[PDB]
Amino acid sequence: MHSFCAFKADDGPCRACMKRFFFNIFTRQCEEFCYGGCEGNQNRFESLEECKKMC
Amino acid sequence: IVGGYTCEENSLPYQVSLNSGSHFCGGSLISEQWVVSAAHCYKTRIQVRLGEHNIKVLEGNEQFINAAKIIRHPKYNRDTLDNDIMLIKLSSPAVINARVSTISLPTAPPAAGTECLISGWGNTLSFGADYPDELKCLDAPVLTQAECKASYPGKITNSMFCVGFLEGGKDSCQRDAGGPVVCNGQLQGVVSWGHGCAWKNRPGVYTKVYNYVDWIKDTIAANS
Repeated sequence: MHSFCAFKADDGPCRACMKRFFFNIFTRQCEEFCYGGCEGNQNRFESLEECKKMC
Repeated sequence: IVGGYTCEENSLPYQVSLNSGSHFCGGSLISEQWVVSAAHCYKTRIQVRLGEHNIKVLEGNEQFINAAKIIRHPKYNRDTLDNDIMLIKLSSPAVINARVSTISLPTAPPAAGTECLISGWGNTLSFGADYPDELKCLDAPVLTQAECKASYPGKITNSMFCVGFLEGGKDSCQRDAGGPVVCNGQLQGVVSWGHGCAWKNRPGVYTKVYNYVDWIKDTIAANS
């Protein structure tokens, strides 16, 4: 696995809701979340396909 | 908004939403044709929605206006969040009525202990996800700059101030960004950031609109 696939999803400190996807290590599935718009980590993708391809 | 209450319908006619596929941020109507929001809400295409209460069940009295110009503060920095403020010029003036009207710019900066009103469609849970359809409100006081800085060491710039409760339980949250902090009938803050939502000793951090009144007027005039 790419290491970042095992990062905890992080909405970051900003308070937007930008729709993104992360790889959920418990469910082995990509899930939608509100990314706040800044900071966060690389377990963040624009589409389910990018999350599925990377993880 | 965590720990708040549901705003009375159309009781905040200055409250707007930014939309691009979905509701992603708030904003404040400050003139017929201009909205203030946070720079981190920037997108290249935005539909502004005005007069809303329930964002999913439209009454048919709302206004939907595309952003014609979207201008972030030129000293906005995505990493430090310094100068987290942005102006939107609507492609046509909003129709001012009982449900859509402006909020006054501040004539003095916010004083510690002043009671403000914070609003938006953000998450209502600190440790879960519940995104409300109806606009939420929160009364909260301005904190001292010392309490602000102590809560976020090294991170509070001159463009920022804290509003909320050090004990936790009441705060703005994701999807509230860009929305208003109103104190004494004036726009004092823009919802910006915090470490989590409504966590102990991690109050919300807001852009200090007072510091930008001149930039706002210059930008409006230069784009008129």
